[PDB]
Amino acid sequence: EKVVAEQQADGTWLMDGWISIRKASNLLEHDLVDEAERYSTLGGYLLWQFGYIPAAGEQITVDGLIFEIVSVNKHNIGKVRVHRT
Amino acid sequence: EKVVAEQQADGTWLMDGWISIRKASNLLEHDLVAERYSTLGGYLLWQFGYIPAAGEQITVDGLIFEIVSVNKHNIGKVRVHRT
Repeated sequence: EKVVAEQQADGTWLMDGWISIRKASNLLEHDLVDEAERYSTLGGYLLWQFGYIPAAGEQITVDGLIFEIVSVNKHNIGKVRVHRT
Repeated sequence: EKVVAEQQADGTWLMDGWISIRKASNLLEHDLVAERYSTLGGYLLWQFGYIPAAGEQITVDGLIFEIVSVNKHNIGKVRVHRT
């Protein structure tokens, strides 16, 4: 009954950390999926990218996508902003 | 200065999550050597597949890793023993 992913008019996405990495990849039109299945959700993917629990504002750029941490909770990354470039 | 790894007489290790996976691998005599510059805390995040809670454990390759604490930035202290 709740929102996992939303896209603004300007094309930016706000996505929940528990979205599957395949769904994130599909929506962002970029294959983020690990061959060896080390991560399964967008939050898991980012935790793997950082190798620690990031703060708000930290970002990773992957193949021209910027992933900005918006919130983090006790069990996963929370809200992630994603935009190109 | 601050202690990154401690062993007890019964063979169990208490390690900081920031400890390198290289050092952990060496101390535990187990090839966890993860992406190699990885840390123990980073390794355990992807083993669990979420940020775990105090008292959770996971068994990987004949080693039991128990989360003792977790802070804002990484897994805090980890307790490791065999089998």
